[PDB]
Order: sequence, then C-alpha cells, then structure tokens
Amino acid sequence: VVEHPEFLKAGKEPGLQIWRVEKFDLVPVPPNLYGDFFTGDAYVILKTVQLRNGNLQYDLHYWLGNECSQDESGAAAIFTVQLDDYLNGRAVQHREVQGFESSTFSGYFKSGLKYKKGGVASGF
Amino acid sequence: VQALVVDNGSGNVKAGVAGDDAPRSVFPSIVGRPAFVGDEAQTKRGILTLKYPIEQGIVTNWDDMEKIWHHTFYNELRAAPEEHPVLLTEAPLNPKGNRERMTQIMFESFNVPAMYVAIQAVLSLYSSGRTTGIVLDSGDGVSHTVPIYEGYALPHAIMRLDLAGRDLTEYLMKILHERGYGFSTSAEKEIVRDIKEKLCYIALNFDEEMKTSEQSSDIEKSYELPDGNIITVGNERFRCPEALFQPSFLGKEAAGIHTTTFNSIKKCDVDIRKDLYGNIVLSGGTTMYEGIGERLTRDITTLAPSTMKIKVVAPPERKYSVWIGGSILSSLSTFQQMWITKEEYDESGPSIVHRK
Ligand SMILES: Nc1ncnc2c1ncn2[C@@H]1O[C@H](COP(=O)(O)OP(=O)(O)OP(=O)(O)O)[C@@H](O)[C@H]1O
Ligand SMILES: [Ca+2]
Ligand SMILES: [Ca+2]
Ligand SMILES: [K+]
Ligand SMILES: [Mg+2]
Repeated sequence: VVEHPEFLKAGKEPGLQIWRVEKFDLVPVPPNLYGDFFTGDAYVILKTVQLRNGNLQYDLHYWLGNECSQDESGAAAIFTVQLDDYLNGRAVQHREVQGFESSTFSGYFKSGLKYKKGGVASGF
Repeated sequence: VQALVVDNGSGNVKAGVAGDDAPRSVFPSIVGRPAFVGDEAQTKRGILTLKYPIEQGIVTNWDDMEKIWHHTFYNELRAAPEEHPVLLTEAPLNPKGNRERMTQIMFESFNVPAMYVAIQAVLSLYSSGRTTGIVLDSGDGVSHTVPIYEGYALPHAIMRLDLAGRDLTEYLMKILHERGYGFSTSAEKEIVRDIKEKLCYIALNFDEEMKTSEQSSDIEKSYELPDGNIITVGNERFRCPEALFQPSFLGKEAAGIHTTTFNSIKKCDVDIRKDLYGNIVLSGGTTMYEGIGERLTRDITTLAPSTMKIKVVAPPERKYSVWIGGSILSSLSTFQQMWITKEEYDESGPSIVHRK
C-alpha cells in the first residue's frame, strides 16, 4: 500500500476534491478556484457520492491541459492509479482532455468549466 | 536524491537520471572480445568477436550483462551506484528467476541502496498520459502487444511476435542484393540500418503502391554512403517494413502486427474492449516508420467490429517512451515507498522483488 498526506484526506466523505500536479507532487487546489483550470497544467479530481445503503461511490478523473508538459500528464495518470489502489480499487478512472470533457465531468461545476492561460513550470 | 533509470534493450541501452526528459546515454548492447563494451566494440569489429547479452528482451549471458551495467554506471553516467536508487526495465512476461538474478546482482555486486523493476510497456503507456490502452512495443529484438486496464497489464492477453527491427535490417540487405548492390558484412549491416531509418516508409495500400511505384520514377531516392558513393532505392522503401504486416516475406508463420493486436484485444472482457481499441499506443524504434499509424488504423478497422472506434496513437518521441516513463515514475513523491531497500533484501533475499 502506497500513501501520501493527501491520500489520507481522500474519499472520507461525500464531495469533490481537486489536486494539481506540481513538479512530481500532488498539491490541493484552493477551494474557491475549483472549476478554473490552467491550460498548461494537469489535475486529478475525485468525486465522492453516498449511496442509499450508506456506502460511498468513487469517480476519478485526470484532466490534461492542451499545453501541459509530458511530465505533468504522465504524473497525473500514475497518481490516479495510486489513489485508486489506496481506495482498494473501488474507483472508476476517467481521462479528460481540455475541451472534450465528458458530460458528467462538466456537470460537476454549475458555473461551467473555465480555462486560464499559464500554469506551473514543468518538472523536467 | 536522484534515481538512475536504465532501460535494458536488445539493441541499445538507454540510461540517464530521473527528472530529465530524455536519456543522456544511448549505446549498443554489445560486448566484444579479441573486453570492450558498446561503441568501443563496434568501431573495433576486426579483432573482436561480438556477443549480444540480451536476446529478444531477455538476459541470456549474465557475465556480459554485468559488464554492460558497469559500463553504464562508470563510463557513461560517472555515477556511484552505491549512492543512487536504480530503476530497471524488463520485458513483458520476463522469467521470474531472471528478475531475482537481476536483483541479486544489483545489491551484491553494485551495492545499490534501493531498486525497482518496472515493465517496459506499462512505462510507455504512462508516458502517453494514459492508464488504459494497448501498447504495441517493437524494438530491435522483440515485439509485444500488451493490454493495460486502469494501470495494470493483463497477462492472459499479452501476445509476442518474433519479428522486430533486426529482422527488418537483414531483409532490406537481402533485397538490396537482388537490386545489384553488395552489402554483406557486419559493418555494412550498420549502413543498411541507416538506409532503413532514413528512406523506408509504410504504404497505406501495398498492392496499389506496387503499381504506383512502377508507373513513374518519383519513388526513387538517393543515399550517400560514407565512402562518398551514391545509390538509388525504389520500391524497397516500402517492401522492407511490409514484413511487419506480412511476416511470410521473411519465411515466418506468425501473424502480422494488425492481426496480433486484434487477437490481444479479443482476449479481454468485452466491456473494456472499447477503451482498448481507442487507445492503441505505439512504442519503440521499429514503430517510427512514416505512415505506420494510417496503415495500422486501416487494417485493424477492417478486422474489428464496426461498433468500435479505432484510434492509433503515435507519440513523436516514442523511440524513448519507455525510458521517459521510468524517469517520471521514479521522480514522484510516492516513489520512496515503492522501491526495494537494501535492508529488505538482507532479510528476505532476492525473492522480495516480486511482492514489490
Ligand atoms: N526512424 C526509424 N525508422 C525505423 N526503424 C527505426 C528508426 N529508428 C530506429 N529504428 C530501429 O528501431 C530499433 C531500435 O529500437 P529500440 O531502441 O526500441 O530497440 P530495443 O528497445 O533496443 O530492443 P527491445 O526493446 O526489443 O529489446 C533498431 O532496429 C533500429 O534500427
Ligand atoms: Ca505546467
Ligand atoms: Ca478501479
Ligand atoms: K520491444
Ligand atoms: Mg525496448
């Protein structure tokens, strides 16, 4: 089992959690900026939903900006696998590309998906 | 502390530091004796008898393999292996005892502090920014088709092809002889290899391309040799890589890469095949031919059900996607917990490698 302080906070209660890949590490996004994505970066998103019986359902999305570097998109994919394992494999994984996101992912943000130019410098 | 990443190829070793975008050391996986390693041995092909310690992705001569790793650390990287974690790659379906032997050599001969062994094809998929897909890896010694779902390869569906770049170089050499040129020696084998990489391509439709190439001289291209002479190459440009799709050209009973990819996806649960057809990822030097993506898309679409959407991914840097993937994996904040430590080896022995 592989862990990380952000792994300890993930999927404990229903809601939405977003992290950004920042030089080979996973860093939480400030809550008020949820829904604004830098076109130069990649992100990991965890949507947690409660069930009628009381159990939790997990949907993992990794979002890739049109200008994110190879290290960031590769790191987002590996972190997604590792977080799924920490959740005992119970999450469903989804790949999201800037501008072609699934209807479900866009529906998480009532104000709409928005993009910004720039981003955090690459780890390479 | 920065880890070292080493991709053990049948043709070439790729070596460098975690965190870089590309390997800094690439050299041939050769050991010559009258011991010289790498390019040193290829320039001295007269006094030396050359040996290839890796055959079709699998280590077969451990003594010479240890000489290659020594060359990698000291002569190429100038690094003390006792002060860096080492990430090593292995081929899909690598024998279990060879993973243990590789582990024992690293801790007992090079005294590394920690190490990790990763599957080449999975590293390639991560480098493309994906957790699900099917990787077509074809290098110098072997080709594999490897279905991967949510991060883990599916062993029951991995398929192997005894056809790769070294077989294609020997084929071009034979048909250039039929053309009237006299390439034959091991040294000339290296020139024909350069011709292949520079002028060959994959036809979208082979039969039509044969008629097209004869009705004009626009197919022909000239190549300057090291001595200074110039030759001309015609339909051998697309006949050579065609053996990837029609192995009978080489006297092999195996199926082509399009049929092999199709059979691999069929071995997987029907509910995930759509995600596989839509993420066919090319990897390795022998996937670098111009036109390969378009030919592969056409042939697989002909075999696969119409309800599936076929998407072939051809990353521009795919010749080193395996190494790049290892560079990313071994740089992550979580990698400190993934590796085998020298402490764990001293207590459990080389078998600890498998549950890690
Ligand atoms: N541009 C190119 N077009 C066609 N073939 C190429 C090109 N560049 C390299 N190759 C061939 O790719 C092969 C090496 O690719 P690779 O380095 O992926 O082999 P390996 O990884 O060393 O072998 P394996 O991975 O099967 O052990 C060589 O046969 C080389 O001739
Ligand atoms: Ca960035
Ligand atoms: Ca899962
Ligand atoms: K290979
Ligand atoms: Mg290889």
